[PDB]
Amino acid sequence: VVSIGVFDGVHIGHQKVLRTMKEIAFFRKDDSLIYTISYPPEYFLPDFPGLLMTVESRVEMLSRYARTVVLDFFRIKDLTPEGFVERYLSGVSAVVVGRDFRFGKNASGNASFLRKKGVEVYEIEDVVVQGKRVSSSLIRNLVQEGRVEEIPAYLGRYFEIEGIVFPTANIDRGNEKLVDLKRGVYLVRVHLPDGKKKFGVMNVGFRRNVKYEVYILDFEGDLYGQRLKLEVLKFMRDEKKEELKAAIDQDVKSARNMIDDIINSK
Amino acid sequence: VVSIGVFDGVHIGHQKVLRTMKEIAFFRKDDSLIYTISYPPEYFLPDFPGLLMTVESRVEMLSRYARTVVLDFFRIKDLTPEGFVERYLSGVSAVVVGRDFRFGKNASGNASFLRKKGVEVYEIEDVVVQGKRVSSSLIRNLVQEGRVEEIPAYLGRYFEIEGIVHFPTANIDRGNEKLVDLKRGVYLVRVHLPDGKKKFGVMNVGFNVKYEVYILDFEGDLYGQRLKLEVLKFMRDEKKFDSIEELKAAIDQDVKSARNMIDDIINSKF
Ligand SMILES: Cc1cc2nc3c(=O)[nH]c(=O)nc-3n(C[C@H](O)[C@H](O)[C@H](O)CO)c2cc1C
Ligand SMILES: Cc1cc2nc3c(=O)[nH]c(=O)nc-3n(C[C@H](O)[C@H](O)[C@H](O)CO)c2cc1C
Repeated sequence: VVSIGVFDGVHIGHQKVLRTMKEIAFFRKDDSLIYTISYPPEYFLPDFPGLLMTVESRVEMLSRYARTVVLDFFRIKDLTPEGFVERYLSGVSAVVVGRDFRFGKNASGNASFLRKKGVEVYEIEDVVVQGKRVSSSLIRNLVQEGRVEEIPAYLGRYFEIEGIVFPTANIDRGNEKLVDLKRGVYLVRVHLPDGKKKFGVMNVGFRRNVKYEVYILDFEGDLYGQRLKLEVLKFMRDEKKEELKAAIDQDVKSARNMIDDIINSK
Repeated sequence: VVSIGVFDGVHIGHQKVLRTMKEIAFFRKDDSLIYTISYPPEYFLPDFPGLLMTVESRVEMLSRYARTVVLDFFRIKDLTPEGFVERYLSGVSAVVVGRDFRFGKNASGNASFLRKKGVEVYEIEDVVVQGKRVSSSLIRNLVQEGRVEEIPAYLGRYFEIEGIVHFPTANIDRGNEKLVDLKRGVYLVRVHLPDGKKKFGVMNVGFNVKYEVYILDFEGDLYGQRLKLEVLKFMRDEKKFDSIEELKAAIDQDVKSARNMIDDIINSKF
């Protein structure tokens, strides 16, 4: 059995599709395969907010469920529905996909067409959270609106910023087109290498481009070439205008405060 | 520094004005304020196309530039120049306005007057695009001719239809404002849903005018929710059908051509 989609973020509505896949694969006495389409069609249009994560990170998470295969957008956008099935679904008796699933040139290949080729299609219904249908768009919009506290209910975890490298470690997220947080300051959990975990105050601001710098608390050292994973827990204050050190001393102050708060929350 | 105008549709000329206001504000180490005048006087005269957007939408955009305050045209068209300056410009060293700026009774208030009162007034040359000066009135003209593809060059983005949602098609209620009406017909639109989700759709302008949008690859109810539609391309002229089937045939057609153009757009990026 094969599930097919982009799965950017691998939010709870995706976890739905994938848990139903494994179930279905069990009662069909079949293997499990995840086909993750590298980029959605909108990824190319000018106003795309950007992906919640790199394709590589997404694959790491998808692989936690089943063998994962990346379908290259460039390699499949031009195929006809027939060609798609012939090249990617030979010997596949069933695919699991979200509602309104489409594929092939001009989105002419749908679940209906797949059935006409004798492939059973398990159309999974969207998961709704607080009257809203979970999705990458919705979650992508919160990231932009800096509404980070509101994310878990849709993503299954805190939105993350991942990359390399008062002082402040500048996070280079890579060359993928990733979504950007509302410019401003954030309270973040920092996963350093060696399982280490420290809190941090992260500022997000211009340089078009966006920059990610974090002041990690209770930690000197340098991560210059290392990779960091940041959990964006809370939005503190919007970006500002050299009394810098002042505010970036109260952010760090408010930080300890919220942190000691979480701690007493035994 | 202060910026003054109607700013219907905040086109690129309007944006030139607002950016100038911002540079001058950054320069003098002063704050910015935009006075948007609810309606142009032509709005209350015979045969006016209608705004490109509701004052509410306009203030939403302008607001992204700086503190914005709306001024009732009726509440200031009767003031005298002095009244207006006495009422809105105290302590203001500079005003930024477009061309042919006018205010007060018998449009006797102009940039000359404001200057005399000790306030510097930078008038901005209209922006020219393809040998035409950008202007709300021009853009309103494209809309009516259905020349939606040509608009971004001037407007600075696609023309939009916004409102409440009054096979499955969403009827859009634009509101009770006098909004310019698109040429009757079928259009390709980019639907901007409530969540944050973007879906293409096929819109129909038939017959006040009625706007309907068939959203592609989407299912659910939107009664009571807002929709923002980028009107991307005019596909075909509305037609009169003498057989209920010929219509569904065509509607079926439209989404078909829609999907081809949607693919074209995506592959054009390379
Ligand atoms: C916690 C924290 C908050 C910050 N907040 C801001 C800010 O509000 N505005 C700003 O211009 N720079 C801010 N910065 C500046 C940033 O570190 C860096 O010096 C600039 O981006 C360099 O152009 C902040 C840095 C930290 C560590
Ligand atoms: C894509 C699309 C195209 C349409 N084209 C027409 C048309 O050409 N002529 C017409 O009378 N109604 C047209 N309609 C109207 C619709 O089928 C129905 O008659 C009205 O909504 C009734 O108020 C269209 C609807 C859609 C979604």
